[PDB]
Order: sequence, then structure tokens, then C-alpha cells
Amino acid sequence: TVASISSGPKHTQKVPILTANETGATMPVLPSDSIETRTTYMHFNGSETDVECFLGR
Amino acid sequence: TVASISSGPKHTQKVPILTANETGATMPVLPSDSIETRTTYMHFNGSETDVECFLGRAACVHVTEIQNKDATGIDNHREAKLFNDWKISLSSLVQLRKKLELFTYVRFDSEYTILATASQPDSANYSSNLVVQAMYVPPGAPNPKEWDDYTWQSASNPSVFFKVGDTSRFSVPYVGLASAYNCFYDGYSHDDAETQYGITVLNHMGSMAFRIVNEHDEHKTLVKIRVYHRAKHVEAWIPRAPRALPYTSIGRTNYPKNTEPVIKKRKGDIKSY
Amino acid sequence: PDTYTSAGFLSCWYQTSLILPPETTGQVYLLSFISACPDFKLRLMKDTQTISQTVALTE
Amino acid sequence: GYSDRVQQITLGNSTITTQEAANAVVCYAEWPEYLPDVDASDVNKTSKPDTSVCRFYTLDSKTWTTGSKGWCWKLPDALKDMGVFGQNMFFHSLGRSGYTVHVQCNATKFHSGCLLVVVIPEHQLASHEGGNVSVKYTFTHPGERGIDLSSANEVGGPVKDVLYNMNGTLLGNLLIFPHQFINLRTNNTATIVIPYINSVPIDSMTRHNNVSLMVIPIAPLTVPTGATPSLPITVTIAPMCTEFSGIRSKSIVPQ
Amino acid sequence: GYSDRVQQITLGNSTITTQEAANAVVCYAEWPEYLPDVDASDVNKTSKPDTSVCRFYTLDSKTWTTGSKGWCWKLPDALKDMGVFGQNMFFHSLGRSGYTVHVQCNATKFHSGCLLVVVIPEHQLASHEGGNVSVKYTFTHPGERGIDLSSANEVGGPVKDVLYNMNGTLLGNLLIFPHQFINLRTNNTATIVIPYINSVPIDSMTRHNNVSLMVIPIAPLTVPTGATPSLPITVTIAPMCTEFSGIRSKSIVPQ
Amino acid sequence: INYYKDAASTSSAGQSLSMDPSKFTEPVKDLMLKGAPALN
Amino acid sequence: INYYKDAASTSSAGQSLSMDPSKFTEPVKDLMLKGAPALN
Amino acid sequence: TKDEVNSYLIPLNANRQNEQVFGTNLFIGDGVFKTTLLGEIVQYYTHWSGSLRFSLMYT
Ligand SMILES: Cc1cc(CCCCCOc2ccc(C3=NCCO3)cc2)on1
Repeated sequence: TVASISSGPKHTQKVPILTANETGATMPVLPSDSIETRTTYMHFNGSETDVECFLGR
Repeated sequence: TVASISSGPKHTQKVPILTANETGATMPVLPSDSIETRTTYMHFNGSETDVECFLGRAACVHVTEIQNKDATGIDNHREAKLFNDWKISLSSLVQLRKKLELFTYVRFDSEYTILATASQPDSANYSSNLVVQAMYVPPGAPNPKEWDDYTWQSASNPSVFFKVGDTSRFSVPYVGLASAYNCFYDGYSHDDAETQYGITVLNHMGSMAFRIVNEHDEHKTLVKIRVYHRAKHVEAWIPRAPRALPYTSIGRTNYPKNTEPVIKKRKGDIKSY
Repeated sequence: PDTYTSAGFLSCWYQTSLILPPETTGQVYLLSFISACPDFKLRLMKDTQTISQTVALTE
Repeated sequence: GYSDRVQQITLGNSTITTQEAANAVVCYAEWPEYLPDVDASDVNKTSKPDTSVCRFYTLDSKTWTTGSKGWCWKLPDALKDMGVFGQNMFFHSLGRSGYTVHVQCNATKFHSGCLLVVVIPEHQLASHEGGNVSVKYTFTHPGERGIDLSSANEVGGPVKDVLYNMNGTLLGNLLIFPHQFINLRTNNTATIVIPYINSVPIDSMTRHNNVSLMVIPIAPLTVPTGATPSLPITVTIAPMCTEFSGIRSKSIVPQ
Repeated sequence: GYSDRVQQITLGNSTITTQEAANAVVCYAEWPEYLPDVDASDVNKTSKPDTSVCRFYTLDSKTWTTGSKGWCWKLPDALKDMGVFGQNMFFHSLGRSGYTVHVQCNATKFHSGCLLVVVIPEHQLASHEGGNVSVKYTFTHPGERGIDLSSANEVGGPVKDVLYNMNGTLLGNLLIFPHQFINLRTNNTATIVIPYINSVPIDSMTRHNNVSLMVIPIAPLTVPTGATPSLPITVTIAPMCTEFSGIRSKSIVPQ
Repeated sequence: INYYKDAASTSSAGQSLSMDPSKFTEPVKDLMLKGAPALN
Repeated sequence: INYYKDAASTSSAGQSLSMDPSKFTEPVKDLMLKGAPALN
Repeated sequence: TKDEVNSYLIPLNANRQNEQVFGTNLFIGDGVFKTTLLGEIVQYYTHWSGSLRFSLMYT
């Protein structure tokens, strides 16, 4: 799984970082929408935040 | 496997025993390069020198003590050993320490065994079985203040309850923040002029806290806790020179002043046997 | 909060400046939100400093 | 006619020739390489100045005399002020690097003396005070000057006792670390290639030094009769495969 | 729903968003690119710091008032002190770069005013003295401050007369240079991409500026009634495709 | 048979049976052959 | 191996490995595409 | 000085130039962040890693 993909300079008409929060959504913006990133992998599953785990001790 | 091959007289232009140590290598010279040998087999694998084996037996890492007594009128439970804690660390007791510091970075799961024995110093009667509670308190968790705080509810924090005289055992995965634990760290936590130097800054693993669950009887009971640690699934990188001088502190390399010569002086000459 | 492990600072400044239309006055406000990216990992559960108690509650 | 003996290292815009080498050591048998994605964590693209940072900087020279105890430099500290390497260093949040270290000391066939040149990964120093006294920052960040093991104890500084490696271990066992000797009779330089060694993929270049280079006279310098009793030792070091990441405002560090 | 109007430029570790753009100009219809071998002369491998130099630096802000005559910045001068761009600049013998220039000025639908934003390749200034008086170095290297065309003549400085572009040509014809207007009623930013334009493949970054960026009020600022009579103008500029070559000691320049 | 779900809970690991001293005993850049001269 | 007959007596459940924040993060009636204007 | 709806509002002043609107460190488990849902959950765990999304809505 990639945690971040590689992304480079941008000069577009397509701006993912401008939104309208009045709508009630949290738009899924990522580091790679606003800086230049390199690939990295997650190495993690989110196992210990499962509700079974959270309420299970 | 052969430990030595058979080899006979030599009169060559090819001399394996002359080398240049300035290069930094240790050339793999064998008995058969300089005497006449006979075949012999190894009969041995080097099993018990594997690092998993070397670091894999339980070592005592900590001895603490708590007492069961009437807390009535005690203004500071922590101070009365009504419960006590331990700022987890593996460098406080120094037998296991020298073994680990043969390496720079080490990675392993831990298996803890906790033995708790009771002592009744002041002539006594009937001892009612005490149950110890060991609970792990990680960094940024409500540290406990009395021996019976809400903290001990430990609703999200792993805790084990066992009886004095018995042993508790459980195993914790490698909890390091990086890829390995640093046995050494030549750095600071930030570039301040007075911040501590060493690892102590690095191995912020929080502390472990013990208490007796029982209320008090008429006499007082001393319970002494011994924590044993066994590394399992060991991985070690970069060997270093063994520790020669005595240790003075958890987490610093410092040795004591006016220490004694560590190399044994000859009783005789260089020429002596 | 821990030093070695610290993450930085966040600041905000006028790039040019706020300009109100005529017939208008005073301060305007920004609302600010925080949420985690899908990137995020949390591990090693423990107890929160955010809640405590001194005697058991009853009905 | 290639000898182990003559060598040329060209790195960037700078070249070194030695006509009296004794092979070269590559720490742990690994050559410096950049940071692979599979090992990456920070999402930032890194900056690789290449030839402007990966060239040879020659630190100021030392003087070996019959009384010398040995000198110690820390990396990347020693280079904190060299050209653009240094700027990059203070300006990014994180950086990573390997190095080629070339230590030089020539004499004649009448001199004797032998230096140990060793690289120690994570050399945490000891306070000469004992107990749990710390070693202040400035003291472990001598810069190009390095630490002079025959200088006096100072307050907040490290211990400078050579038979103990500045940490409670014996000089004799430093040979377990990548090292090479300079024996006037054999050798005139020592070269060690250092791959990046850390428990994290990239780190801060200012709060943590990841190797100390140490040059220690072991067989005392002995000059021919009525020769001047000393020789200079020069250290030239080149960052290799350097990468910087997390650019910003420019660190301010003590002293 | 894409408009010519909203835009995002992400370059390095910095991003700009405009919700009121008027397209963008790319000088001479060419986009910045690195130096091809077929065009190369110096044999040195060049250094391409990439993301550490190719990000957006916002110069200090100006204040447009009813009396403003216009401001002038020179490149690469204006950036001579920005982060690692600047260091690289003083440390290599030669360097080359293109830029993205983003000029910002917002107001309200009651204001009026119109700025000309123009890039002039090789803008050789004139001495206000006439004859063959030269314009001293310092005067043509104002740094991030730029030149303020409504400041007074100084000695050894350039002339600051706007109807003459600081060189004997009329303001009206500046439109032959890549340019864009900021008309409060339309526009709130201007963006120009500048490819590297020179008669040599790479040059010195300190003895020669290769473009002047000029922002000139043309229709005077007119604020609504009882509004404060002024607006700030901000200039943010990002080097793009930068390459440095011939590294060494670090130039020392007048003043 | 593992009785437990997590990997940390398993017993000790089993012998590397890896063993390669050359990273420590011969980290030289140009290979040295035993028997050939050290310095040519 | 379950040693007991009733389901309540079995150990903890196993990770949902379900995970879909959109019911919480994007409950909008008309779909919003990142990059397209929020309000058209 | 007492919790109020007003500590959610970052004020902005018309006509200021060059100046600073707000500042904060990023200790997500403490300080401003601490009572937010993110802050509040982070506190059930010991370690965190990942990207954060900080947005500002203008009013
Ligand atoms: C280096 C180095 C390595 C270590 C050991 C780290 C162990 C991780 C934390 O240790 C514990 C200890 C006890 C418990 C515990 N949970 C319930 C009872 O005890 C959990 C983790 O310490 N320094």
C-alpha cells in the first residue's frame, strides 16, 4: 500500500485544495495535492484501532 | 565439515602468512598454512553463540518494593511505597547491560517474568494472600497518585493481577519508535545548549507501576518485586568494543574517576611466562 | 508532547491584507478545522489524561 | 602495473592521488547509496545537490608530535561550514549522507610511527565528571577543529583519556570498527568509505552526529636524528550520495 | 467548471491559489527547460538542487497609493538572499534559471485602478545625469527591495521617470514585452512564466541581471468613499529549472 | 503450535545459521587473495 | 478450537478490516469531485 | 478565560499588511488540538504518524 505517491510541480485550473466546508463534507485532501512528494508505503494496517480491539480489554 | 584438511611440506613463492595489517583486514589464515596437518572434522555448529541464544535467556532487570499497610494519614502513597513505579529501562542492572552493549542497535520482542515474594519483618500472625497489580503506564497517561486512584481501573492500559509468591509472565512486542533500539546515541533531543546528551532522551518508554490490591491487615507486609527480561526474535547490528570500566549511570557511557587499571600487570617481565 | 519527537509550528500572515466593502466594519473571523489524512497511523493504546474521578458514581 | 598502492579518487570537481596507499576500507562492506522508497517515511521529495556537495573538503591540518594523544572529529559536524554542504545542512530539517575519508601523513624511510584511523558509528562520549554528568552540545560539536585528546578536561566537555576511547572501552578493541593503520614504513594515507548507518531512514544533521572519525598515534612518532620532531596529519573528507529534505527557515544552534 | 479564473501552482513545497486570475503568460510562448548538451560549452556537470531552490519566495510587500509611480525588481537579484537559491548563487561561478512570477493585489468591487505587470529581457537602465554617466552596481542591484520609481534621483543611480521606462522608450510600448494587467475590476493577480533568455548558454548570476519585472500603476488607484486610500501589492517569485555550475569559493560583491 | 495470535508471543527464534564474518574481517575495497602479496 | 457450545463464549472477534469513512466524511447528496469547484 | 464560543473564532483586521494572524506548535495531544476529536482520540494512543489536514473557512 502506498502512503504517498510521487507527485511533481502543478500549474493547473484544477485546484483540489479550495473547497466549501459549508457542505458538511471533509474532502479527502493529501500531501501530494499541495507539495511535491516521493513514494512511501504504509507498512501498517490499523489493526489496533478496530473497535473490537478498542473495547476488547 | 572439515575443521582441518591434510597438508604436507611447502616450498613456495606463495606465502599466505605474510600480510599487511595496515589494510584493516584480518586475513583468514589457518593451521594448515604454516604446519603440516591431518584431516579432522568440526563436529560442531556454533548453535549457542547465535545472538538469539546469547540474548535469549531471562536476566534480572529490576528489583523494587512496595508494602501493604494502613494508608490512613499517609500524605504520599508513592513515598510510603504504598505503590511504586519503575521508569522502565534495561540499563539499570549491569549484567545484561554489558551483553547488549556489544551491539549498537538491537531489535527484539520482550518476554517479562515478574516474581513477587513477601517478607514480614515485624513478628506477625496470619498473612492473607496478597494480589499484586502490575500495570503499564506509557508516556502521556494519567500517572497514579494514590494506591487506589481511578488510574488503577486501567480500562485502556494492559495490567496483570497475580499473587505474591507466584510469578506473572507476558510478552510485549518491540515497542521502539525507530527500526531498532539505540544502544548508543551521540546526539541530543534538539539543538539547545543545555539539553541532556545520550539515549535517556531517546528511550522514553514510560514506566511500569505496581501496587497490592489487598486492603491492610493488622501487621505490615513487605513485597519485593523482581522483573526478569528475555529477548526473543533478536536482531543486532554493528558490533563494538566490550565495556571495560564500571558503569555509573543509566544511559551515559561515563565511568568513575580514579578507577583502577583494568589490564592486569605482569608479575615479572615482558619475558615472563 | 516530547522534544525529540516534536513536529513543528503552524503560522498564518496577511499576504496582502483583508479589505472590507463600504458600509461595512469591524473584525471578520475565520473558523479552523483539523482532521487526519488517510496516511495516519496511531498505535499502542493507553489511558487518556482527559478523564478521571474521585468516587464511583451512582444512580 | 596496478598496485594496491597507487589510487585516484575523483568526486565532484576534486581529485586525490595517493602513491602509497594500503587498499581502502568500505565500512561493513557496503558502499554509500541513496534512500530507497521502501525504506522512506517522510513524504517530502528530497534534494540531491550532487556535485556541489559531493566533493572533497580538506579540514585544517594537525601536528603529530611525540607527545600527541590523538584527535577526534564528528560527522556531519566537521563539515558544518564547508561550502554548500554546510548551507544545505542548516537549511533542511533532515539530511542523510555517506563519506569518503582520506587521512594523509607522509614522512621518510628513516621515520617510524603508526596511527590508527577508525570510524565509530554512534560514538556517545563520557563526561570526565563521572556519575551522570552530561557532555554539553558545544563540546560534542567542535566543528572542523575536532577534539584534541591531549587538551585539558573542560567543564561540560567529554573525558579525553585515550586508553578508554572516550567511553569506557579499551583502545585495543577499536579494531572491531572499520579502520586502517598509517605505518610510516608502509603506508602514507588511510581511506575509508562510510555508508549511512542509522536506526531511522533520515535524521537531523545538527542534533545527532552519526560517526566520529578518530586518528590516534599508537607507535609514537620517532624522527631521524636531528630531524624536526613532528609531522603534520591532514584529513580530507567528501560527502557522498547526500540528500536533504524538509527545507525551511535555517536552524540556529547553540554557541 | 474550470475557469481561466481559478488556478493553483505547486512548485516545490509551496503552493499558490488564485480565485481571480486572467490566464497566465508564458514569455515568447516558451516554458523554462534545462540546458541541452548541444548548447553547452562549459564542461562542468551542473548542480540541480531541484525542490530546494525551485519553490516560491514572497518578497516584502509594496503599498500602492494614489501617488505611486511604479516599482522595478531585477532577476536573479531580487532573490539573492532567498534560502538556498541565494547561497547557490554566491557559491557557483555560473548558474541559469527560469521563473514563475505571481503579482497579487486584491481590492473590492467599488475600487478602480489598473497595474501593468511586464517582464523586460535585458533592461539596461539610463543614468539621469545624461551624457555617458554610468549607473553604479549597487543601484542596479537593489535586492528584494527593488527600485521605487517615485523615490528621488540619487548619484550613480538610474533615472526613475516612468513615461520613459528608465531607458528612453515610451511607457505605452512596453506592451511589446510579455505582460499582463491587474484591473481591480477583473483581475487580482498576474502570472508570467519566464524561460531563460540570454546570448550565452549560462552566465554569471551576479554581474548580469537578465530580466527586470516592473509593476506600474497606469489607471490610478481610486478607493470607495472614505476608504483608506491605499492597497498593498505583493510579489511572489519561484526559480524554475535552476542549474548552477563551477562551484568554488563564494563571490564577494560590492556593498 | 502457536496458541496465541500475535507474533511477539511465540518462542525464541531458531539459529540464524547465517554467519559471514567478511563484513567485519575483510571490508577492503580491492579484494585480497591469501598467498598473493598484500601490497603490490 | 472452540471448547464451548455457545457463541458468546468464543474469544474476541478479528479485524473488521472494513473501513469506509465516507458515511462520515462525505455524506453529501450530490457527489463532490476533488479538484472540481465545490460550488458551481 | 472561561470556555466560550469565541475561542473558535480567529479574528482578522482590515487593512493590516505584512502581519501575523495566529501561531501554534503542533503538539496534537495538547494545547489547541487537545479537545478536538482528533486530539481526543490521539490521546487514547501512545504513538502517531501521518499527515494532518488543517483548513480555514472564511466568514
Ligand atoms: C533498549 C531497551 C529495550 C527495552 C524494553 C522495552 C519494553 C517495552 C515496554 O515494556 C513493557 C513492560 C511491561 C508491560 C506490561 N503490561 C502489562 C504489565 O506489564 C508492557 C510493556 O528497554 N530499553
